[PDB]
Amino acid sequence: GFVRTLRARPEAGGKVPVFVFHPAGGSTVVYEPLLGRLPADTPMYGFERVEGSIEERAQQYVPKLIEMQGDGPYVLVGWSLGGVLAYACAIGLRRLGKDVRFVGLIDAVRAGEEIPQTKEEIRKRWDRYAAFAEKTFNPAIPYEQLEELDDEGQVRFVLDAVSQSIPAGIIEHQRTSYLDNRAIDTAQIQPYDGHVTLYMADRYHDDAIMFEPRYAVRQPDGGWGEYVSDLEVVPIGGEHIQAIDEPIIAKVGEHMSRALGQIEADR
Ligand SMILES: CNC(=O)c1c(-c2ccc(O)cc2)oc2ccc(O)c(CN3CCC4(COC4)C3)c12
Repeated sequence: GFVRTLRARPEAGGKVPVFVFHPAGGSTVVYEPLLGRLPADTPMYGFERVEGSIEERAQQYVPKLIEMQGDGPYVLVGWSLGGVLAYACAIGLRRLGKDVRFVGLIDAVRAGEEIPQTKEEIRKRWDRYAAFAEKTFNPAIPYEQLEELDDEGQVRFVLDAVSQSIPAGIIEHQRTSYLDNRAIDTAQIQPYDGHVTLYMADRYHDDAIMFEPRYAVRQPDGGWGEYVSDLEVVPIGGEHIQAIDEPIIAKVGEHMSRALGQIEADR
């Protein structure tokens, strides 16, 4: 289905599982370095890609989480897009009366300024892509047809226009890559009352920034303090893309190991 078993829990008993959520344009196999930095026999389950907006995706994850974990306790972790998803499932699980005891965001850092959900920003965004496209591959943007479509329809319209004038594999990967990245842009973040740990790097890469220049700035709280009162930030340095790999993940994992040991003590 959409759940990957990174390390199975025992048939009965054992430690609380860690649930990790896939990143944008990728799979939960990227949490394997983190797993090696966690306590021995920590179970870990990865939730992979499903369709919908952020809240509609959590409408599919939450019932599976409760099948696998019941009342709790819940430990939800995600890098890149995964962080938003883990947080979204923290809010869904809290409303159902579930015990969430750790939400771990690995550099799930919001744009320094809010991204407007407007028609003018649609036009600004498609002009930005258009200019890059003539550069890296050597016309009139039909704005009225694009402003009336969602992200999925926008992308289909633009691929169909190329066909009307590319191998299937390249297309499928960039379609999910782009859509997951827009899912981060468009996320409508809801307040959460539990404890959130945010592992914060220094900066997004110059590729991400060129796609949306408002990622050139990060607030100290990563954009989350308005929505979380019990917010902890762990500075890890480096770039967004290296927060998930060795050796920086060793710093993430040492911190998370202490949080999991405390959760195991209170059981
Ligand atoms: C190229 N980099 C990317 O991030 C993006 C890709 C894209 C397209 C095709 C691919 O194959 C791979 C990626 O589409 C996007 C659409 C909107 C957007 O605002 C961004 C910028 N991202 C949004 C959230 C972000 C901050 O944390 C990650 C950066 C992107």
